[PDB]
Amino acid sequence: SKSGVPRLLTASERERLEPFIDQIHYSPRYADDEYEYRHVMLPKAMLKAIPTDYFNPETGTLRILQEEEWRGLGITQSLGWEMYEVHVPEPHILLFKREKD
Amino acid sequence: SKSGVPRLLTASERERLEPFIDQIHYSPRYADDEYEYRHVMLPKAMLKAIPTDYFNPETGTLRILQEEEWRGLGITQSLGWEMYEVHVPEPHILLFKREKD
Repeated sequence: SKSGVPRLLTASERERLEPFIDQIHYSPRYADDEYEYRHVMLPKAMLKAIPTDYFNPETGTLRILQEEEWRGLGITQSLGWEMYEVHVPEPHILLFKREKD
Repeated sequence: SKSGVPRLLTASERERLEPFIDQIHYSPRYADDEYEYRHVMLPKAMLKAIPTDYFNPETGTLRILQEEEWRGLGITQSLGWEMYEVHVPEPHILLFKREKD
């Protein structure tokens, strides 16, 4: 399997994101025992302006970006945050659950 | 949006699943505060024998099956289990987390 290499945006690429930056939404933080979480919602129009190599072709979503990469997109947050993704099981794996009594 | 209707397998459809039934793997159960969980792994060859209307075309995975539907596929478990799916965020939503100190 071959995967994309992390890469910083060029001046022209970054300039293209300007009209969307002020429209980025940051959710309030929520947490569990050992982690804090939050999600960032980009305007849908912004995705068409992001370089294709920033996307995972298999998932259709953005690949896990390193800090320099997401900050480079115009996403601003405090320190410590790391991007993560939900992992969906392959089609041959089924998930079940039942209430405990 | 239009979605698939639950539907039981016909005699011929069910007969086609026979060579795979004994190869289905059931994971041990794990749990949290209010739920028990487990995952079932079907042999990959079995997916090609399952009716196309049992799949979600948007996800590529099986749609949430009702009890009669999954038991009808040859999946045998005790009582209480309900099929569930992981929900992946749309491409414009990014997830972040950081360790609490």
